[PDB]
Amino acid sequence: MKKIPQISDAELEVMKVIWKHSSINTNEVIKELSKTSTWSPKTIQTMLLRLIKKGALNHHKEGRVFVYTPNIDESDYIEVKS
Repeated sequence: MKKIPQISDAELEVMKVIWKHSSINTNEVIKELSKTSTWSPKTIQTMLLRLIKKGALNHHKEGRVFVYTPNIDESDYIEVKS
């Protein structure tokens, strides 16, 4: 459910990348993150899942890939007990 993003630097990298885009789709996201930091796709899926679960990133299912719309922007990485 919506929670303030309890973000680790590793997740912050994906936030940072994503915030440069209007949104981004899964393929492009995995590719971009893999290129910038060679983590297993599972890692990316986990990060995405976290951000989705926490209501940090909302997404839209574009048939096969899911497009990520940042729910947070103003609250640029503020870990408060919430």
